[PDB]
Amino acid sequence: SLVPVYIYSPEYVSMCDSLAKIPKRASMVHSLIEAYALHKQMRIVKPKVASMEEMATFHTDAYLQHLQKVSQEGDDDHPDSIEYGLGYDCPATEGIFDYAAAIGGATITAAQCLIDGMCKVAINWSGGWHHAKKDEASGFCYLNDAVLGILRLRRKFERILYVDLDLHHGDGVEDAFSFTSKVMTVSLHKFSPGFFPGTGDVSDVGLGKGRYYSVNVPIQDGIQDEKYYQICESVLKEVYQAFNPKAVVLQLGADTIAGDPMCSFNMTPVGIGKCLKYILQWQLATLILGGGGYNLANTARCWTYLTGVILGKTLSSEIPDREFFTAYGPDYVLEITPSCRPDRNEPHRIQQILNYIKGNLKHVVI
Ligand SMILES: CN(C)c1ccc(C(=O)NCCCCCCC(=O)NO)cc1
Ligand SMILES: [K+]
Ligand SMILES: [K+]
Ligand SMILES: [Zn+2]
Repeated sequence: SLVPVYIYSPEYVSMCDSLAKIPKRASMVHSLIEAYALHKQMRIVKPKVASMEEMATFHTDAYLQHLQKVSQEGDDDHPDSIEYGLGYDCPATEGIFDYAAAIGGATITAAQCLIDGMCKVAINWSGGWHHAKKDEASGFCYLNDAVLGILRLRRKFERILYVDLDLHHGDGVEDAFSFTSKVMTVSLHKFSPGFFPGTGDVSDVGLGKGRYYSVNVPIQDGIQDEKYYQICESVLKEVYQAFNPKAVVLQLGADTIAGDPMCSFNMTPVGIGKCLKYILQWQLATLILGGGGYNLANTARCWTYLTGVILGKTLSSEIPDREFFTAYGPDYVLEITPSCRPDRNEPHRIQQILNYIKGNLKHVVI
């Protein structure tokens, strides 16, 4: 068990390609990975589809059955749907229940691989839908696969660390485990008035027995690789020493990358890659997930690069993908150049945030 598990099948990718907000992204991601032949260095595992019972380990039957109902024909005019979070952000597209069950099952399959000791790293680039609530779709997320995966991992591993490097706050995962000390959630994210989903200030630390077992790092526009890694490393260092996790779930949404229409952070995959490396050197069972990422070519660039990092491989700069070659224009290279725009993060504020978190984590004692 030294070779990473790569969750993939043509049917799975085809289903993931059907998501309204990210059409064909799953195909572009796999295609680039395939073109670099990285899948040949991984153990390819076909994802099982999640059963109703498996999904009900987190979601309520009422939500699941409603989702299943409107999905059968794609009824986007059902009275109850709005209260279930279906609407503009999360349309009731036809087959959405099967799509959600596939993504959920994929993450669960990855978790099962980790449990069975088939690998130390399992990857589901089409997972990471961190906004989904117990009975509410949210932020393009219909099912919280990350939560399902964490719950599966808990069958074998005592403490789970969830690290969320998406541009957005991993609120759905944080909320799901807000009450417990057995799962710690760490989220680095943009935090600004009005910016979705609005939660996750540094003062948000969890509830009850879960107090101080939620960690949030509010960040402003324009952050680049060096500063981001400095922040991420300091937080993760403190978290690791205090929490001593037995397994890790890592969400690597590429909407932080320069050129993403979200136009907030100014990162390159190299910076995120450094964070990933730091986590990998803990040598723990690690479940790798995707997430946001709306510059499709750049998202493919990012996750392909990260797959290379996981494999310890250095990748050729020239894009080898023929099928989607034109999408990588005009320069057709793997590297991504940061935009020209200011880092809005004041060093004093960042330091305040870091100090606050360090104070919070002192309460965390295993
Ligand atoms: C240009 N256009 C049609 C839109 C632009 C922005 C949104 C939006 O922010 N919606 C709120 C939901 C955002 C979910 C973000 C998901 C994510 O990346 N999570 O990590 C909607 C439409
Ligand atoms: K995040
Ligand atoms: K927690
Ligand atoms: Zn996001």
